[PDB]
Amino acid sequence: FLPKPPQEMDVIWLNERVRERVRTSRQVQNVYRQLKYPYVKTGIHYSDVLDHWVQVPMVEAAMFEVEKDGGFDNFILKRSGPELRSTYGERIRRHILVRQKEIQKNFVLQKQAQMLVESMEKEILPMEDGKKVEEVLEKYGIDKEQLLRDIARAAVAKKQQL
Amino acid sequence: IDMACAMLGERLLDTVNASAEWQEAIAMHVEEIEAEMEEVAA
Amino acid sequence: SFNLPRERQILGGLHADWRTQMKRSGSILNDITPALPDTKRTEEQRRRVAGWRPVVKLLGDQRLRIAIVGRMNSGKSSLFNLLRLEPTVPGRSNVV
Amino acid sequence: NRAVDEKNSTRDPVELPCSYKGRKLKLIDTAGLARHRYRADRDFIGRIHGLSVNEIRFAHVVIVVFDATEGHPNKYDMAVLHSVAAEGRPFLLCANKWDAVLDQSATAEAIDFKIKRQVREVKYSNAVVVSAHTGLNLTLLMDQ
Amino acid sequence: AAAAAAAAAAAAAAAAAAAAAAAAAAAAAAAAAAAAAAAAAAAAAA
Amino acid sequence: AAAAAAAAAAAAAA
Amino acid sequence: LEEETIRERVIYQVVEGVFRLSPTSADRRELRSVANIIDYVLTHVRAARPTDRERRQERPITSAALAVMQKCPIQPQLGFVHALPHDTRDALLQEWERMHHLDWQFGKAVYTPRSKENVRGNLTWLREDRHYDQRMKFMQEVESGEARAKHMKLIAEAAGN
Amino acid sequence: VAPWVPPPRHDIKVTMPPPPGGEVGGRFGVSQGYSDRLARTPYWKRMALSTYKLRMMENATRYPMSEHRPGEYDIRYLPTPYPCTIRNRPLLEVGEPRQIPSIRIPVIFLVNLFDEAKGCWFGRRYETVYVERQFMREELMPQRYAIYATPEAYKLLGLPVVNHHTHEEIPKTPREYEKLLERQRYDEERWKYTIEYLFRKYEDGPPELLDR
Ligand SMILES: Nc1nc2c(ncn2[C@@H]2O[C@H](COP(=O)(O)OP(=O)(O)OP(=O)(O)O)[C@@H](O)[C@H]2O)c(=O)[nH]1
Repeated sequence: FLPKPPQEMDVIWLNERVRERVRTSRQVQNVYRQLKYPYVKTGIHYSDVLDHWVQVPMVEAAMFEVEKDGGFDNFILKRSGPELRSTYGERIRRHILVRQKEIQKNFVLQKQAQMLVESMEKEILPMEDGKKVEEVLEKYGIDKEQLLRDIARAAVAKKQQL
Repeated sequence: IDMACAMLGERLLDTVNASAEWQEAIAMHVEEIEAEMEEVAA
Repeated sequence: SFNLPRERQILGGLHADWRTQMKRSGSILNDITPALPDTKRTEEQRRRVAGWRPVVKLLGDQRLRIAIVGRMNSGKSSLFNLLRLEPTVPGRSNVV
Repeated sequence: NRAVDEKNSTRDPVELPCSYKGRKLKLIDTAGLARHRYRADRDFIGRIHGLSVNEIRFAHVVIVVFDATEGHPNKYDMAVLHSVAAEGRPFLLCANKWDAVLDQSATAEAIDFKIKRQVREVKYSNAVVVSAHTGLNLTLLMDQ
Repeated sequence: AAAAAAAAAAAAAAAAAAAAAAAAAAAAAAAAAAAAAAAAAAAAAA
Repeated sequence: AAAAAAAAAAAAAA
Repeated sequence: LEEETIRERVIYQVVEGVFRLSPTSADRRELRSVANIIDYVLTHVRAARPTDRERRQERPITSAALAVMQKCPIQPQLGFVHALPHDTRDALLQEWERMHHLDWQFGKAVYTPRSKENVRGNLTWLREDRHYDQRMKFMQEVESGEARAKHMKLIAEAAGN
Repeated sequence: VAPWVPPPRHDIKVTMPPPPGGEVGGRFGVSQGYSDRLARTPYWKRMALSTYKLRMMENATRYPMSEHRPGEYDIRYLPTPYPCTIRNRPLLEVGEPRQIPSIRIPVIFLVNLFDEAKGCWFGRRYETVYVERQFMREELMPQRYAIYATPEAYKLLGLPVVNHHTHEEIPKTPREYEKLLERQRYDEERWKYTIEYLFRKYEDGPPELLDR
């Protein structure tokens, strides 16, 4: 059995369950039984998607399975609702899914920015005059002040690194 | 838009270094950034 | 194609040999501990042992000294307890 | 002999003749005494305990070692002391690991309190602190 | 030393206010606000 | 290239 | 706890001359502390700062940029923020938890939107990047017309079978 | 009260009933699946909708294994409708003492990490190294200097895919861990177990016979 029903067990017990072991006395007349529980280790893992350390009560089997799956996020995603009987597990699963969608959105944003910069670079590859540069800048909806500030920041970073 | 601005700025810097008033403004911004970095380090 | 995964037959991780199960059980069954190997004596320990002094003088038995050597379970202890005869301390039998 | 951290390092008695201050003697080392609780489960160590008791029964003086790191003699230590007293051998008590014990004064007070609380002639037993590694009061122990 | 204490407190308050403004770059917008709409500054939050 | 000791970084925030 | 006498004059000489504010009766009553006054000034300047709506109104998106973004083969899927759990608890308890390490101890985690993210070791980023690469390969195949030929061959062999 | 009762979890079949609920969902205790839609549908209608080829396809059942849970016996044939526990047994037996050595796991390094204290290299970029579990989960992973070695990870990184059976069968003794290490070494350097390599030291002849 488990200490709590499947819908209430907050801890992550993959397959470990409470089991009673039986031992006979020195004389075989009588027997004594005792319950045994798994070794619960607080898994303080790091999830790449969240980028921040997350700790949750777990078991040695849970830690080994996380290592097998190659990541806490992968382990949680592989484990399904009924299979992962943890409310904490469900909360972290929702956080991980939201963060994964955010990762995808950020990648799409980066790709859109790359396409825009490539298009404008094709447009203004030659250098003709600041007037035409500003005309293209307003055509593409960009501020010269922030363009200059980011150019200066990039130059500072380049100088610092070399 | 902002990320496109940053990427365009770095690409323009790369092209320029591979090759007036805007240059002066860039120099002033560089000086300001250097001063801010020095203050943060201090 | 049509095959079943390899899996142990005896359940519970038990062993088909009660001797293996006994050695797994351990102390309560196998009371006798295994052979004791030579201890790891450090250089500092050797130096301290050399520096020690005898608070009492050990006497070299004037009678002929004969030592029995050999491998384990060679009957050396049985031969020793057959030859030995203690008139003053009865019950001095070496464990065999 | 050989000393190792293992509980039952030696399983047979050992006798070494020697003279201290011009007085012959045979220093005897025993395997060790265990409580009946442990012996019943492990009769073999019970066998070596019986072998040790046999030599205690024939010794002319008995010296009971108890580790000072424990801080005071155990109930089984007092049981062994009473056993040797009943056998009728001059019994002495020695606290070992004195170079390792931390609170020397507290350990000495505890030992003295135990000796005083002892009821029979064991109450008159004299306790001496002796250290093996350092080698402290060995001559005093032999003199006693 | 009431006057000295008052002067020191005023100087410390001015320095702290300047540091706080510089932390959030408030002075940048504050200069324009003072130049144009010093009467009152408020941004519709909705 | 990067360098790191055996205890420089701790998962939790010390 | 600044005394009222010195306070009045300090506020009149600094806030009016520097920030040109106007606290109310209760505001001045609560402004006894230097920390309180500086926090009030910070809050008021923060409110006065331009709003995101105002900034967008003054700097709207341009038709060319919108067209390029729409033509981009990839578009985002928003609404992921609607999925993270919404805990209904005590405000003070939540403040305590966030200040301490309890914010991550038991199935909890804070959410902060990010524009740029670290890619090194990001399995999600790597898998989406490979997905995009294979999508680009598929687009190249479609442009070259190989996909049309393959589909025609598949249909022809299916009909023949 | 349930205004809407969810249908059977996996009822794609047109004639055969859905598998037992425990096989696909998360609730066991029954060996025979049921679907009210299929039961109520007249036999003639089901046969009309289906075709002999489709009927045989949907009738084909994997025995004794399960179709949905690969590598596990289906619950409808076990003595009880609950899943077999032999494969998913708990990590430690009731009487087994915990004696598990400090197992090492394979980690792909994403950046050349230089151990300055030891004056060496932990591992080069995109290289696999067997490291300590605690070390990997405590320092390498949070620093993003390396990741666990998985076939999916290799596929993502573009490196050749190798299926390191990490924790496939968790060892329970130092001897079992040694057996696991030996199996890993064999699977890695299979070429070292050839007859030629085994007799390499006797390539030409006995050293004593060989002249100096
Ligand atoms: N530090 C310290 N340790 C001591 C001293 N005397 C004995 N010991 C301990 O005794 C241990 C060695 O065991 P032995 O000397 O063989 O004593 P034993 O365990 O009773 O062995 P047997 O009597 O042969 O059964 C060492 O590990 C020490 O910890 C001492 O004077 N100082």
